[PDB]
Amino acid sequence: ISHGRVFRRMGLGPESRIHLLRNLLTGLVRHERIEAPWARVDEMRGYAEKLIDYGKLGDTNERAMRMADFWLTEKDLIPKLFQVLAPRYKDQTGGYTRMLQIPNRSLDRAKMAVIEYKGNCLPPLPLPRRDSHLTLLNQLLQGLRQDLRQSQ
Amino acid sequence: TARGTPSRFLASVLHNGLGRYVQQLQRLSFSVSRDGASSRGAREFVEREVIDFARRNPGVVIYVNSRPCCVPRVVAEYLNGAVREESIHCKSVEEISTLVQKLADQSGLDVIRIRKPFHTDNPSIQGQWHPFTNKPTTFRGLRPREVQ
Amino acid sequence: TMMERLHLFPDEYIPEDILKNLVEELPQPRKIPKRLDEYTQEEIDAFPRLWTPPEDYRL
Amino acid sequence: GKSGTWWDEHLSEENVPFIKQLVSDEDKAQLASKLCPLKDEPWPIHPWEPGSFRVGLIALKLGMMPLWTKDGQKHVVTLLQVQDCHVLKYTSKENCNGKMATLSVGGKTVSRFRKATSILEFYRELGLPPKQTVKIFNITDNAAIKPGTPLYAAHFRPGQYVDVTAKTIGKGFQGVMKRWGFKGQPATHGQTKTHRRPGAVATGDIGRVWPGTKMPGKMGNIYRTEYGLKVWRINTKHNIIYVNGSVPGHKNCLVKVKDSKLPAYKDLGKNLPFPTYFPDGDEEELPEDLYDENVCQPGAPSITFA
Amino acid sequence: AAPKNRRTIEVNRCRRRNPQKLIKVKNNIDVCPECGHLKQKHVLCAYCYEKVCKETAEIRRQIGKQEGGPFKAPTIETVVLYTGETPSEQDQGKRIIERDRKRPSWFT
RNA sequence: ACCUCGAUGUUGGAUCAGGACAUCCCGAUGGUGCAGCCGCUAUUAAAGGUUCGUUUGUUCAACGAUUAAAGUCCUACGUGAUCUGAGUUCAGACCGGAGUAAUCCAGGUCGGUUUCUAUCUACUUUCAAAUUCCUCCCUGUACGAAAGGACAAGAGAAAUAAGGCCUACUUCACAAAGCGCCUUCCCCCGUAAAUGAUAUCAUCUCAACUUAGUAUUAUACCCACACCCACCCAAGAACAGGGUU
RNA sequence: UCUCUUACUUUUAACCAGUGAAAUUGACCUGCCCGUGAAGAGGCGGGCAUAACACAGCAAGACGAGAAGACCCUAUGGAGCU
RNA sequence: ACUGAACUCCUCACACCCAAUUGGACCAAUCUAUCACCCUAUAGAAGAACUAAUGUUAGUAUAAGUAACAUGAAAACAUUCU
RNA sequence: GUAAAUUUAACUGUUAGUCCAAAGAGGAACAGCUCUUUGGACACUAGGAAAAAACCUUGUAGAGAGAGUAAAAAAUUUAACA
RNA sequence: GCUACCUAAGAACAGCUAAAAGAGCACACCCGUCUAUGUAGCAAAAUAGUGGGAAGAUUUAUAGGUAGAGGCGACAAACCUA
Ligand SMILES: *O=P([O])([O])[C][P@@]([O])(OP([O])(=O)O[C][C]1O[C](N2[C]=NC3=C2N=C([N])[N]C3=O)[C]([O])[C]1[O])=O*
Ligand SMILES: [Mg+2]
Ligand SMILES: [Mg+2]
Ligand SMILES: [Mg+2]
Ligand SMILES: [Mg+2]
Ligand SMILES: [Mg+2]
Ligand SMILES: [Mg+2]
Ligand SMILES: [Mg+2]
Ligand SMILES: [Mg+2]
Ligand SMILES: [Mg+2]
Ligand SMILES: [Mg+2]
Ligand SMILES: [Mg+2]
Ligand SMILES: [Mg+2]
Ligand SMILES: [Mg+2]
Ligand SMILES: [Mg+2]
Ligand SMILES: [Mg+2]
Ligand SMILES: [Mg+2]
Ligand SMILES: [Mg+2]
Ligand SMILES: [Mg+2]
Ligand SMILES: [Mg+2]
Ligand SMILES: [Mg+2]
Ligand SMILES: [Mg+2]
Ligand SMILES: [Mg+2]
Ligand SMILES: [Mg+2]
Ligand SMILES: [Mg+2]
Ligand SMILES: [Mg+2]
Ligand SMILES: [Mg+2]
Ligand SMILES: [Mg+2]
Ligand SMILES: [Mg+2]
Ligand SMILES: [Mg+2]
Ligand SMILES: [Mg+2]
Ligand SMILES: [Mg+2]
Ligand SMILES: [Mg+2]
Ligand SMILES: [Mg+2]
Ligand SMILES: [Mg+2]
Ligand SMILES: [Mg+2]
Ligand SMILES: [Mg+2]
Ligand SMILES: [Mg+2]
Ligand SMILES: [Mg+2]
Ligand SMILES: [Zn+2]
Repeated sequence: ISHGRVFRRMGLGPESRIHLLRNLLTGLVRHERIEAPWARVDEMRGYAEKLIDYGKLGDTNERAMRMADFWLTEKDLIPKLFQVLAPRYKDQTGGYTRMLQIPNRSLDRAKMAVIEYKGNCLPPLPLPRRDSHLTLLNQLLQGLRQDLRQSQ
Repeated sequence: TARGTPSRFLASVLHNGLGRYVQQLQRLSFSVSRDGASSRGAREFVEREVIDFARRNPGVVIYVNSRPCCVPRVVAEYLNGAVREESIHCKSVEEISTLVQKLADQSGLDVIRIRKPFHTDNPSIQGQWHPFTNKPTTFRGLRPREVQ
Repeated sequence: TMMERLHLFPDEYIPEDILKNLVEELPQPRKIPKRLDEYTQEEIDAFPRLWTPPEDYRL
Repeated sequence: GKSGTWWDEHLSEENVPFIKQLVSDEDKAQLASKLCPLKDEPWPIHPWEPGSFRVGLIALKLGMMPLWTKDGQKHVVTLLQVQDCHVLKYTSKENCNGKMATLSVGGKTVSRFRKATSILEFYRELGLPPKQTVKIFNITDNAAIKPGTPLYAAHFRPGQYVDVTAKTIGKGFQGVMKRWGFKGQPATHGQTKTHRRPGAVATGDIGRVWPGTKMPGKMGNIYRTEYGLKVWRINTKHNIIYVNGSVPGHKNCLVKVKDSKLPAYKDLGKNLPFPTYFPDGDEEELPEDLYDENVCQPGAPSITFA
Repeated sequence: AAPKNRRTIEVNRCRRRNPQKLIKVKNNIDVCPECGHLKQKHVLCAYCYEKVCKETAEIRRQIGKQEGGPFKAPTIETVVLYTGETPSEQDQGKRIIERDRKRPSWFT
């Protein structure tokens, strides 16, 4: 019975779960794009968004600095987070950490995924685009939209 | 056992006794050995009885091949196409005469389970039973619990 | 399957298709021994009175 | 072979908010069209006879709350809210079993994009947005209501007894100690791998176990009915019922609420709105809260005994 | 506990060949709009993802050349350039990684 | 000594109980050397229940505190591929005795390995119609000579059991739970009485018949044939189920 | 330990991907009640039940599986000891 | 009055339903003597016939695709982190 | 009426038996209990008493889609009195 | 070459209290009281916790000797290559 029970059990305990997510997050802050199994990037995405919120709280805040000092295990990513990542999202509120499924790992056949921070000077992912407006169904719905626009 | 072998219905081949009876045997192909003790009874059969057998029922064509064989045989062919091959290996003269006489008598249908030994082709004369035989009719054909 | 071919009804009502299929109401086994009020007074005149009661008796 | 599809697969980038706005506006107008049933063409309203049974509702269990009475005792209530209730279809007395006529009643509104085609045809013929759950109420045919009418929470009155029935909370494949309340074996006095087992399941002569045997298995996803729950208070603005005690099922599920069937509450329906409360012809709008005469109201002189 | 009798091939064929154990046909599959290499819906195409990961690998190798050793990780945005392709004025302070190729016609 | 020694595991105890009534209690009646409260005996009734502790390994047995009651018996003296080995079925040893001795005791005592991954049958929510005690009134009445002391009707509180729940308390915390809270509705047949023949009285009737007398021909749930890549879920082993406006 | 159990973690467990055993097996298309029977029946008699098939549990039965009973008796079978 | 056997009758042919044991008529494979020459004959001979000994060896099934068994994370596959 | 009996030669095998009717002994005028005697049945086919060794009918062997037969189905319902 | 005993020449025993010590707590080491897992297991005797000894009748590295009607034995009829 796990009704209303968030937070998957990942490693060999609670602390090993925090360390697994910490290593995945440090790899994300350094390389800005990661592929890992799907459950792990789901948990780490939920952590990455609030890490960007702590980075956007400011540099002189001691609590945000403590959190960035814990969660970033390489200590050069703390100036990067407070001076590149947080100024990049100065306008946005919460839409970052785009996550998409990639097919399967070769050996053990796991569900893998890719998350990336937006901005991202890397080449873009082959995102699936919503269907174009000139198709048959959308031109019919555009005719319907224009007709009920002129009727009003 | 009868579930493990095929079965046929009792039948004539081409309605034999209705018009004229016809001998249902076509051929007898004999293969006997000149030297060889296994064909001694058949050797004596070809000596003494096959001439009278050929004169007896002339519908049958008889061939004697006289071939080196360790087991002599007789092949009996019937009118409907069937081929029955029997071995006369180390038999008497009386046993071979009995065998060729029994092959001469029977017809070419299969010797399997023969399944209801009568073949009436119009079994009923007064009219076959249906549930409205032996039942009386009622006025204007009214059913039970009818009104008009 | 033979019980699927059995159609049983508790009253005088039988549905219309089943009444349209019917042949041959079979006779009944028992004779229904015909209670006394249905005795068609000529039959009571047929049967003899078996004994003379005393005239001073009450019933 | 044909592949699967959904509603917004082939829609453009600009057509998805338009279709959401269009269908949301349409079923909002459809819910607002059925607002005055008494002015459309209502079926004939009858007075209450003593052998009568009226329709119920479908509510959504919000949560629980304490509730005090004038003697000082504390009772707990479950707040059932009647979100969007509508009579759907009526089946007469000779058409179901020859015993009692039935009425269908629909639950809260859900999306058209996630129902079967025949269900959408049924609601399109009826004229309502599709409902999540549909319950069948046995009524007598002098209490029949027109299909497409709204049922409200002032259908019930404070001081009455209802019977609520919903799917209980499912607890999965549960072992025999949590399911049937069995005892286990003791813990440490020598026991080898037998701390929560069922033990013996039959006798030795029988050579089988009976069909009624209690074993582990899936526990708790089954319809149960809570009988004889008093309704303390009715809120008319948000359409909330306050039944007494607990109600089977998790919060925000849909429960089926109808008046009690216990013999003690056989014919207490003479003072209840009978066909159903119609908020049009009442000629007097109800207060925001209808209280039983025992409950301490929130505006109260803070009771002092004597 | 031990088996009391050998399960025959009839009972075994009835068990191991029913539709609960057979492989289910899937129909999520269509051609990718670019490169036509048969992706699955809700899944990124492996050919296009292989393209992007090869180019990302070469960009990361050039970054690792420009950063010297480890623990360097600059405090400026980066941006990549191909042959030709003078730096824009808006990419002034940004780090410039130029490898050697034409700019591919999906990375704009 | 009839199956079983190419192995039917043995006593008690734990869990789970099924059944029979020759009934311990709750129900209803006949009689009494039944004035009342307790009682004795007989008929009917198995839907429900039948406690916690000290000693002995004990089933038996003694004792303490209770209760409406702490019932008998069968189920391989129920159930060890669910559990314990406390004694009881070895190898070590001590005491008393028998025996020259080895060794022994239906004599006592300390210690003494409990192996199995479920192939087949059966089964794995039957959706629901609960019982019992106690307090007040009656009443300090009926009853007796006094002590003593009831039925019936009514009201209220509880305990157990079944099904659910998280608003308070508690283990705990975007959940699960109890130590916590809510709900819980029909009988049961042995007799006691009118009219009246066989038998002009009388007689309750394996005479025709009339009452206490039958709860049920009970009502509540549950009952929409196909959008389904994918996401989420108070739904869930997989599958299945609900939402995606 | 218990009255009286409850919550969380790991291993275990279920699904997916790879490799991949062992005891056991007369044949089985392998149901229930009563009775019978080499005396305790899934295969016999009388009744009842009955579309096929996966997956996870439980251990009432198959007088369940391993060890030609280790207890009792026999053998003009052995051996140790006095 | 009918039904009711391997008893009896009816058409045909008849050696053709007991444990241990005994008597008898045949008979496949193999070698040898002489025949035979698409596989047989008359005699002599014997390592001369396997639905069964928890029989021996080898092959493959059932249990079973079951029990069980693995690789700390990202990445430039330089390196970094727990 | 019948057709077998006695003797000679040469051998193996059975000689750890059950139930029924009757005359008995032991036990409880108990046991599917133990031991003798007389007879039958079984360890040999078939039909019947429900399935059934021992109870009844019946034996000498096959084909038949003919017939006559043997044994072969348990019946009872009851207390008035001058 | 395991084990019972003996011979030759060796090695080890942190720290504290040291009453002087086949003394006390306690490491390394030797042994295996109790519990739990495991029972075709990691293991034909293990693992985890809990334990006794740990300056001595201690433990142990090497080589040699005592062998079956026997060797050896702080007598368990104990050990002598599972
Ligand atoms: O000497 P004593 O041992 O006390 C006998 P005493 O006292 O009897 P008394 O007067 O105490 O009466 C005893 C009960 O009788 C009741 N009583 C008296 N008068 C009436 C009643 N009860 C009635 N119901 N109605 C009357 O008229 C008293 O209440 C008392 O309880 O003389
Ligand atoms: Mg894991
Ligand atoms: Mg417990
Ligand atoms: Mg153990
Ligand atoms: Mg345990
Ligand atoms: Mg005997
Ligand atoms: Mg035995
Ligand atoms: Mg055996
Ligand atoms: Mg009784
Ligand atoms: Mg027992
Ligand atoms: Mg058992
Ligand atoms: Mg000990
Ligand atoms: Mg065991
Ligand atoms: Mg079986
Ligand atoms: Mg008094
Ligand atoms: Mg039986
Ligand atoms: Mg069997
Ligand atoms: Mg066994
Ligand atoms: Mg033996
Ligand atoms: Mg002897
Ligand atoms: Mg001897
Ligand atoms: Mg000897
Ligand atoms: Mg000797
Ligand atoms: Mg006959
Ligand atoms: Mg005869
Ligand atoms: Mg040989
Ligand atoms: Mg041989
Ligand atoms: Mg062979
Ligand atoms: Mg064996
Ligand atoms: Mg063999
Ligand atoms: Mg697998
Ligand atoms: Mg298995
Ligand atoms: Mg596993
Ligand atoms: Mg590892
Ligand atoms: Mg006897
Ligand atoms: Mg010392
Ligand atoms: Mg010490
Ligand atoms: Mg020693
Ligand atoms: Mg000794
Ligand atoms: Zn592609």
